[PDB]
Formats: sequence, structure tokens, C-alpha cells
Amino acid sequence: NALVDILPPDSDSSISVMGENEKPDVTYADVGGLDMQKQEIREAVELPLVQADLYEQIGIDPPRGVLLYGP
Amino acid sequence: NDKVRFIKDELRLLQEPGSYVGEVIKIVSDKKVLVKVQPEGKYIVDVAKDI
Amino acid sequence: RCKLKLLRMERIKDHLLLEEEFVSNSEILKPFEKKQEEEKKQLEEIRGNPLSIGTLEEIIDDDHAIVTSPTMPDYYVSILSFVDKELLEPGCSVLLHHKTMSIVGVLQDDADPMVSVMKMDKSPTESYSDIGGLESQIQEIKESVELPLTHPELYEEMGIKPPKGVILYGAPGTGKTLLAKAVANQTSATFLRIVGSELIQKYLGDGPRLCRQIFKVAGENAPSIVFIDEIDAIGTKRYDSNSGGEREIQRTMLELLNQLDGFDDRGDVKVIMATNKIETLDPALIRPGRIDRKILFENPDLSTKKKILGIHTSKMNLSEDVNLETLVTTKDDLSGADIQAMCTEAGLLALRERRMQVTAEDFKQAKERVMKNKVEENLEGLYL
Amino acid sequence: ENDLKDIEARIKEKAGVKESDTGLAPSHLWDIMGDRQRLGEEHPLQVARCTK
Ligand SMILES: Nc1ncnc2c1ncn2[C@@H]1O[C@H](COP(=O)(O)OP(=O)(O)OP(=O)(O)O)[C@@H](O)[C@H]1O
Ligand SMILES: [Mg+2]
Repeated sequence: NALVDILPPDSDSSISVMGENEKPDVTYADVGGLDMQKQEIREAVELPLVQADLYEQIGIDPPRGVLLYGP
Repeated sequence: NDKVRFIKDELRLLQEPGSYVGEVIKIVSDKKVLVKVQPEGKYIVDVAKDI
Repeated sequence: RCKLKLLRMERIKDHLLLEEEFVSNSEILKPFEKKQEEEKKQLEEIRGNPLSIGTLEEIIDDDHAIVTSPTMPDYYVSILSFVDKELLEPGCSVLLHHKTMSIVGVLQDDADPMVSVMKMDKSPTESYSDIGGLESQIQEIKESVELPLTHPELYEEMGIKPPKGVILYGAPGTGKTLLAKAVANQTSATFLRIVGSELIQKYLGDGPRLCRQIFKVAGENAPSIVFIDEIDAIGTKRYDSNSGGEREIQRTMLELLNQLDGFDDRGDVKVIMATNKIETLDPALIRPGRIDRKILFENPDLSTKKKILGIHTSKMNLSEDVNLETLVTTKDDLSGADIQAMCTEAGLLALRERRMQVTAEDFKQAKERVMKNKVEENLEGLYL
Repeated sequence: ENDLKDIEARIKEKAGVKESDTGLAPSHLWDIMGDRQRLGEEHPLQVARCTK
């Protein structure tokens, strides 16, 4: 009962990635309408992945979590 | 020498039986303390000199 | 003023008391006497080092018990039996020995998150006759609540059962809630206080279980006073309708009948109930023969508010411009919480100018703001 | 007034808080039958229940 080694973050996963060992199955073409909401989901997801710093340079508060609600 | 000998005494620390974080519900003036171990239950047990 | 003399005398004897205690404990609480040295040798022989906690389910009459530990494993324990076999009982927390589990002893005195709610977290700092005025029917609450504790003598002359219980009712502003806490000051009996919106829970069946507790605690103190604040709040309040509803209300009333008296025959609990809705209750508690005298209080009249206002303005710095009797004159049979509110707002106007003297203007302008709350809490204004 | 407030807490702290424990004066010897219950296995029992 002592700390004898440390483990990397990568190892000791709940389950390994599905996005650089598999590829999502549904594309954006299989979505029809909700075009107003499509302008928003590329604001919510896509822009913080390619570069977070666009927001910083404006100085506008980032979006954090994504809530999807609906019936 | 400093480097090689720190390892051997440190073995004692590594080969210790258990630790167990507790919290004092209350003292007793019988020079024991009521301690609730957090994963486990309650034990009334004697103290050391530091405290 | 010149209450100095008191503070000195009390403080001085406390200083000596602290001294005596400290010195008494150290080196002249002799651990060198044979009655202390020989006692601990053979006490520790069976008393631990770690003393595994149990919870006592049941005893067996052979000097044994069956414990269930909070840790897990049950044990069929014996009893060292210098803690007096007939002195412990289910629900107690027990000291077991760490070689083989024997009841070394028994802890007494517990606390729960359910008696945390009851117990007092203050001691009143406003004592009696800060409810002064309306004092002509304070004689049926100082001769059935205070007195049998103060003199059992007078109730020996008549013999039979003493007075138990009072219910206070009237319009609000007759001081009921603090009156309960002020007769408690005098008697020096354990004063529990429980609000009646905590006897309504958003879960079902566990309501009666909370209420059943409250009087068992109280009888354990040989004298207690239990104040239920707003016992009209168990007959108007509900959460959701699938774990509250009529049923939750209904059960708790029935429970409180057994607690007030029923079969139990517990110790002395004086009960104080303040209510003003006295028709949402069982017709088995508001009968005389349980709650003996019922007390009515009426709005304070012209002469009574003269009594009330000298209570509140003694804390104020009065000017010679201040006329107390004209503040009384205008109102017609209205609440004594109003008088308390006008004095608070008078010190707020005095603070608005920044001056810790309270002037006549502040009372006389605050009066009208108070009266605007009666004459536009009903937007009809002058009756139509 | 404030000296009074300070000294009550001091008296309380120095007296100490303790946990009451039951006794028995007609037991001045309890390790005439305490020693038998102690130190070997004669046994305190893991309680069970017959299911079949
Ligand atoms: N008749 C009165 N005389 C003096 N003070 C009063 C009177 N009525 C109420 N008060 C004061 O009002 C404050 C709160 O009153 P309390 O809560 O004790 O009364 P209540 O009658 O139960 O109802 P409410 O709180 O609705 O007025 C306290 O400062 C109390 O001293
Ligand atoms: Mg009220």
C-alpha cells in the first residue's frame, strides 16, 4: 500500500476513443432541415475545435457545454 | 552515499500496513478519541504524543 | 445604566472558578492514589485499544446480545457485565473488544440529524414583558405552564392532575411566538421548538415517524416545554399530492393525538401551541380535557397600546418633541406587531439623515407609511 | 459584558467534553468471568439463518 508508479492519462480508459480509432456513421448530409440550428451547431462544436483563440481575440465569452433538448 | 542510502530506509515507508483517513466525532477524557474512519466505521482508540 | 456592579461581581467569581478548576485538575487530581492506580489496572485488561462500535439489536437473558455492526458483520456477543446488564437496551451504541467481541461497555447520549432540527441554536435574548400589553390573560399561561414546575405545592393541596397544555389564539400581533419562548426562560426546563412546516414532508409515512420522535425526546428531560410554532401549518401545507395530499395531513394529526396523551404515559411535557386556524384540527385535540384552558387574545385597545409602546421606545433616544400618547391616539384597535414595525422604521428614518438620536418626525412620518399598508393592502381604499 | 462572554467559553473549554460510560459498583472484580470471554475462540458468531 504505497505509490510505486504513475500511470499516463491515456491508459486506464473507461473505453478507448471512437473518433481516431473509428469514424462516426452519420454525416451532415443525412440531416435535412433545422438550418437555423445548423448555423448554431457549427458555432457550438466546430469553431472551438479548430481554434479556441478566435473567441479570445474578440474577447467574447466562449460557449461551454452543449445542451440539446426537445421531444 | 546520499543517493544510495535514501532508497533503503525508504523501504520501511513503502512496506507499511494501511493508513486510513478519519475524523473526530468527539474526544473522551479517558484519553481515547472517538474516530470515524471514512471508508469503514467507528473505533475508539488511543492517541500518540504529537497531539 | 450602572449595571456595572452586576457585571463585575459575576465576572470576578468566574475568574476564580477558572483558576480553581485548572489547578484542581493538575497534579492534585492525583493519579498517585491507589483508588485510581489500582482501578485502571484490570480495567484496561478487557478494554481496548480499538473498541469496535456496534449497534444493539436485542439482548438475550443469559448475559448475551446479538449485535449488528454498522461495518457489517453481526456478532453473538457476551457482556463483561460491569456496566450493569439491566442498564442498556436496543438502539444503544456499544463498545466491543478487539480481540473477541464482548460488550466492554455502552455509550449513552447520542444525536441525530432528526434531533438537530429540534434542539435550540440560540437562547432567547428578549425575556418576559417584552410582550408587555395584552397582559390580562397572561394569568392562564403563568398558572398552568410555569407554576406547577415552580410550586408543585399548590397542586398538592388540591391534589389531582395538574394543568397541561395551552393553546394561544387571536389575530397576529399578540406576541404568541415570543411568549412561548419567554415563559421558558423563567422555568429553566428544556425548551424544544419545532416549526410546523417541518412536520410536513415531501415523502409519505415518514412524517408520523418524525412527529412520534418529538415527544419521546421531551419526556426524557424530566421537565420540557415543547413549542409548536404554527400548528395550523400541518392542516394547510402540502408538497406534491402523491406523497403529500390530504393523507399526509390526516395522518400527522392522528399521530399527534397519541403523542399529546394516548397510551404512552410519558414524563412531564408542558405544551405550548400557537394557532389561529382552529378548525383544521381533529375534534380530538381542541376539546377541553387535553389542552385545558384555551386563551383568546383580542387586538390591543387604546389603553393597551400605551403599555406596548413604552416597551419599544425605551431602547430609543427620545427627544422632548416626542409625544408618545398621540402616536397611540390615532389607531383604533390594531396589532402590536405594527407598533414594533413603526419603531424599527423610525430608526431607519433617523439613520437616513445620519443621527443616532431618534426624533419625533421619524415616528410620525413612519406612522403613515405603516397605515398605507392597511389602506392599500386592500386596493379598494375607502370602503366601497 | 464582553469579558463575561469570553470567560464562559474558556471555562467550558478547560473542563473538556467527555463521553459518559456506564458502571457497576457491585462489580469490583469482572475479570473472574471477563478473562474467559477473552483472548481465545469460544467464540462470537457470525449470525446466519436457515433458508432450506
Ligand atoms: N402585543 C405586542 N406587544 C409588544 N410586542 C409585540 C406585540 N405583538 C407582537 N410584538 C412584537 O412583534 C415581534 C414578533 O411577534 P411574534 O412573532 O412574537 O408574534 P405572533 O403574535 O406569533 O405573530 P406575528 O409574528 O405575525 O406578529 C416581536 O418583536 C414582538 O415583541
Ligand atoms: Mg405569527
